Amino acid sequence: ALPPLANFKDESGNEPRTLVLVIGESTQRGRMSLYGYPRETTPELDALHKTDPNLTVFNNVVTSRPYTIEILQQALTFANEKNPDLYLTQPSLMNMMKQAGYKTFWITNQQTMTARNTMLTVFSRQTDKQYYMNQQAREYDTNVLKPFQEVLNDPAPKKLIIVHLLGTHIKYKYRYPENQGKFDGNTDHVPPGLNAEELESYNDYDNANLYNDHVVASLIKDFKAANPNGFLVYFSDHGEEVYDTPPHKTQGRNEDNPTRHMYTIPFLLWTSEKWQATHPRDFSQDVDRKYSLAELIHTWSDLAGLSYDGYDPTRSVVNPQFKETTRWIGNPYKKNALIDYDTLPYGDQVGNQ
Ligand code: NA
Repeated sequence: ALPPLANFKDESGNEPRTLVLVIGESTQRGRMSLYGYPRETTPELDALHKTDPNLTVFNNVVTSRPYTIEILQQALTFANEKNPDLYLTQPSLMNMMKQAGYKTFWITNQQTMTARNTMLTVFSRQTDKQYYMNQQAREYDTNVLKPFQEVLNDPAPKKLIIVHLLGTHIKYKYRYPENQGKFDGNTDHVPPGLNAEELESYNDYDNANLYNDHVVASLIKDFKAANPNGFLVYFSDHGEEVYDTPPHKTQGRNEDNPTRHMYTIPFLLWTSEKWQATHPRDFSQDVDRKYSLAELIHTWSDLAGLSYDGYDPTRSVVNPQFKETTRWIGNPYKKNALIDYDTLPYGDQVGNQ
């Protein structure tokens, strides 16, 4: 029902390309070894970072809200903390890619109620083809690998593939097979004072991070094996507090009682050899920019070569005109409840910038 973006231009040429957006779940930045966590929770992404120069790891990206649909309404559209309702009145990322001539796909391991009017159902239905892999629980994110490959074989020249993961969502133990609890009973690098149940939950979160590492690295590896022209962006919708913050008694997500570990997120960009060769771009000076996921659509636009009325290059984290703005958190529907993420304590801790 919304009109297309005005003065729409695509400067990325007309060669076929495949662009991938991997939406993880409840994965914070501070529990991945890729970001300095002393437990080896992400070995495959670490090795990929060591061996592949086209993997760009962003170190200072946070989400704006710690609830899935509440953040995705901002990340996937032009809405943000100051204007949270723009997802109703302006196009989404998927709409934008359709206007650019892409065939769009939604692959998900999250239980979607297709017969019901949920906001996630609407977003996934904004694409040309959907793969609902979890419609009924032990359904692991590797479920997405088979349809992903299938979509890679789809003959459309320009393709957008969205992969929605369960990631490290509660309950953590159910995110990975029972025989893959590498950190079960381990007490190294554990905060003090946990009881048996809290300790088991902590180690469960690290195990879920291990499996999520395997899944994301597998997506990148299979994508690369297709020898594609394009790139893949991986981000988590939000983090998750798992006894990280002193006094180490809190587990979960609470917007009105925020901690940094609820808001820090991984943010990775893998660029294929063909795309890097055809679209030369240096990201090495962008990796430490302080950025909020709420403006993702501009970064994506920048990466896709798209410009239009409403495009803001200064809010793209890969743009030379990038200008840091306040990384707002807090409920945007309460009266003047927005606060600067930087004001939260314990910002000096590893992975908690
Ligand atoms: Na937005």
